[PDB]
Amino acid sequence: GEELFTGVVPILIELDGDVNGHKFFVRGEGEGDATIGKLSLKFIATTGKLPVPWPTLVTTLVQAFSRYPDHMKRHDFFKSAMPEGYVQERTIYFKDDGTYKTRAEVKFCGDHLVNRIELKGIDFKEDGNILGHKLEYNFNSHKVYITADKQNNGIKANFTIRHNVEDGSVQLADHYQQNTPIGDGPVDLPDDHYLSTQTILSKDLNEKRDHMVLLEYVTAAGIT
Amino acid sequence: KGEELFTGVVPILIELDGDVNGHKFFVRGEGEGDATIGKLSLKFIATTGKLPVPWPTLVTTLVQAFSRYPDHMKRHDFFKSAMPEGYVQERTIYFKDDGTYKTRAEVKFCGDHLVNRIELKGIDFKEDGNILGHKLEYNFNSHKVYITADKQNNGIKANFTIRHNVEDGSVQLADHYQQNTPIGDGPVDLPDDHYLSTQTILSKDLNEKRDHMVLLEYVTAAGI
Ligand SMILES: [Cu+2]
Repeated sequence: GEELFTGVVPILIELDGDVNGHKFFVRGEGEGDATIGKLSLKFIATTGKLPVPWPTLVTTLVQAFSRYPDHMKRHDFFKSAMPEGYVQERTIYFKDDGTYKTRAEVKFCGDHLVNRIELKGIDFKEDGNILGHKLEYNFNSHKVYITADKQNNGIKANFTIRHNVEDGSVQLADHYQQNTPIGDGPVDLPDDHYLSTQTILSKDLNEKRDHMVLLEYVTAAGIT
Repeated sequence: KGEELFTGVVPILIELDGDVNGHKFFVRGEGEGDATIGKLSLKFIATTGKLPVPWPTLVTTLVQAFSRYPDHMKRHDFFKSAMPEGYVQERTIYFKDDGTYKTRAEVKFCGDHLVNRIELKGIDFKEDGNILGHKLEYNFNSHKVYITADKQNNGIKANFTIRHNVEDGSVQLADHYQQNTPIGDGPVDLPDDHYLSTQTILSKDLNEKRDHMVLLEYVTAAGI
């Protein structure tokens, strides 16, 4: 399973979104290198201008590419579920605003890792930080706390994303995560640990479509 | 589940590994199929730079499972009956007074996605012919695909001639010889004689810098 990740893996991502009735579709393509915990991806909104800020979509848009140091290999649920993959479900509570509910299927199809997701958002304020497009185009570093979920043969994750707002304030998004293996087969169930993340967002200056270029480094830690 | 996999909209992921007269290329397609209305909506990207052949010559190669079979013809839908394990689709395409394509594809589900992964080999094409010379119009005519059962090989065969408009007003013919065999083993539907009637419309994405083809297609089965 971790065998599928010894080198560079091409990635396809597709997000079917609905936020307060506003419908959008995003496609991403690029590559992940789990030996160094690196993701390089470009996303396009194929439906025109997004109704939500790009940074609110970052956590939704493949943690199998986290670098798990050698002494932590037995704790890497994400890779062990491959190639059949895992379902990743989240509820994201934007503080003083609406919620995202996401379901994604992450698997291999031949040589590509594929992440297909539907996202539904409700209860957002039309003049809030999200529909009012008031979030800075950057992304902070976080700790994704992972715990085993033996009942469901998977894992759970909890973490709070901090979104910088244009006026200097911070928009919190509380993430509640569950992953379940898709196929029957042994999976690694981890002890408590976290993923430490870093993300940098840029633009293609010759790209006229609404888009986000992303580079991300992730390392598992919290086990000495 | 056979036809049951096609009651809604189904995401598609196609891949074509091609070699024509030694000129190598790779095409990746994504989009959606809706077999209830016989609709295909796809976008193709040549990842290897400009194609050495015209896009319209690749159209038939790049999922007849999304053909609309009317209720009273459902018993003759081989393509859906082989799902999710899928079928191998092999073709020989004879371009009159020119070279030949030989193709082999596996069409199957990968989770939620219908996947069409193809190898194409082209030989004996003329340097200043309509194909290598890029003399074909960017469009696609409507055809009838005649399907017949193939008892021994537990599959089907199909025969038809594609008509490619040439820039000078002439017409380039391409005789298709097709065989489909199920991958699983794996009870399937062997149809009476009938046909697929097709319409295809080809377009461009004005913001896409890579060589590409946007495709919309309607196909309905008839003859019974
Ligand atoms: Cu897809």
